[PDB]
Amino acid sequence: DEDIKFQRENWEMIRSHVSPIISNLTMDNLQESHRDLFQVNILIGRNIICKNVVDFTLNKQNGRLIPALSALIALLNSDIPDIGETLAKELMLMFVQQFNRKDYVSCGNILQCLSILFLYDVIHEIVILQILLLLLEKNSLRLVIAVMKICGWKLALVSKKTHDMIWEKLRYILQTQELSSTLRESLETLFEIRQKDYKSGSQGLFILDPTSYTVHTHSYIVSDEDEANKELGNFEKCENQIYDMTSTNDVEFKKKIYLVLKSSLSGDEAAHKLLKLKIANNLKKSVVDIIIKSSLQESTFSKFYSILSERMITFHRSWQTAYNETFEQNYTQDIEDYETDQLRILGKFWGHLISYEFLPMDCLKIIKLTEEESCPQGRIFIKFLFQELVNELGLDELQLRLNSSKLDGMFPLEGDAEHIRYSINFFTAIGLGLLTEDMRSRLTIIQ
Amino acid sequence: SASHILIPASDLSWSKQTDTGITHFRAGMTHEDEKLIPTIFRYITTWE
Amino acid sequence: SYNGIGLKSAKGSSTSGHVQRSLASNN
Amino acid sequence: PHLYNSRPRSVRIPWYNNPVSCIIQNDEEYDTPALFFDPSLNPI
Repeated sequence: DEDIKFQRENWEMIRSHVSPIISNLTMDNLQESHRDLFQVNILIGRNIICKNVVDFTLNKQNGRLIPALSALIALLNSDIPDIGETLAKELMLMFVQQFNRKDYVSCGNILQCLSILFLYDVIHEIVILQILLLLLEKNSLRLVIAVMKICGWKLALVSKKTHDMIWEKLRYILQTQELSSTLRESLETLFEIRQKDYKSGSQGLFILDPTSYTVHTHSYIVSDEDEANKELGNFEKCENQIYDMTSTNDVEFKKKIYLVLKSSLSGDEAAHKLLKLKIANNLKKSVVDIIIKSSLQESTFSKFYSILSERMITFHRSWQTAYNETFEQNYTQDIEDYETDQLRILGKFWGHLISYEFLPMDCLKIIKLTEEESCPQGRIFIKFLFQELVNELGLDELQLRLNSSKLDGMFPLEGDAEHIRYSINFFTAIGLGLLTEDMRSRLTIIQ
Repeated sequence: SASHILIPASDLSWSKQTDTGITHFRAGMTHEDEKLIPTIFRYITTWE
Repeated sequence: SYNGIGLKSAKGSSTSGHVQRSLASNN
Repeated sequence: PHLYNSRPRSVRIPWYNNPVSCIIQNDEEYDTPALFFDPSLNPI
């Protein structure tokens, strides 16, 4: 009978949409999950949606997910109060079943769920204070104290005095009464929190505005006899701007930095001003470029910019990354512009950084010497780099650092004779060449 | 104006002994709004 | 706090006697 | 002043310590009683 077929296969599809939507609910997916859920026929499946949300909450695989499930139920209760009403009936009845069973786990689950539904104004604080009064007439205090941790902020706002009275009763037991040691300590801790104020207990998924929740605050009491329409969980047979071409904005900041730089005697007070500005991580790349561009105007290198960059490095690793990235940017992209003079500035300026290890040294690996790929201007750059880097180390420490720095592409031992001829011939063209002996051996080994 | 800068203030009692370095800066010269001004020693290359 | 840095007082020094820690050299 | 400070002159005695006031009061509700156990206190 193809209407009974259609309506059954539609009911089945609705159930198997709702189940995986509930199973894929999280904070930061909740609003896409709620869209999808709203595109299912929630009203026809009202009991199917209630039973999946309860059974997921209650599966105790969750419990952590109770705040998420409560936020989903809050959204849905603004849309369709009849659904949130149904879900709150069954959850009350599940709490009272688990209390009477003495199932402490399902007490803890369902009580935490009622707590967060009250946090989201789905249900009235009356139900919480009645649950807590019932609990506190027996011990059950592990239950009562978890509940009060998870509602107790909202209870203090809405109903200070009743809550206060309960605390007085709760307080009364601890000071003048005998209790099991494990139970008491948890009981005391809640007492500690009251002085603390619950400041690890007011954080979550408030993803409806206090007027966009159409605030159907359902006034249940946990001693009604209620309905819970399990039967709606059967199958049945329903016969029913401007583009920016100008950096002038960045030009302002450029003049502010350059002006900070031209003031400030010594170097060590200029680092103070620059670090004082607290530059956002985005810009701390370019500020370096301003520094060096300025250093190229000075017509001669100065220890100033060296000690400046050194005092700037050691403060924060973002400046490490800054100078490294700018080293690659300079050597790779930007060298082709500079005349042989400004190269005399750059060579020493990076020499002081490398020889004292601030750079660090292995970042020299970018350099590769080939007739095919090199810049003669860049060649001069290397010349000044090592000719500065020697004078501080003295060609002694140089060989040790290099030999321990595993520079490969620059110092080929693997083969390619002609390249080794270019390397050795090059360092002998610098006027040093004493780094090339190990390669000279490989010449005779190749021949 | 060569006097704005900032002046290293470090540790009167110790700087008689170690040369502690520059641990602090006393304000060199003042203003209503700060702005900044360049100072000569920056515009003349060092002897070295 | 005045730790022994600064001036005995700022009167004849013409400055503001404003002292501030140096972010530059620490580690 | 006499301990850490070498060669003091014309210095006075600071008065040192006080009891560490525990005073606790309620400005919030007028109908809270006068004597009430404030959640700040420890549970005993």
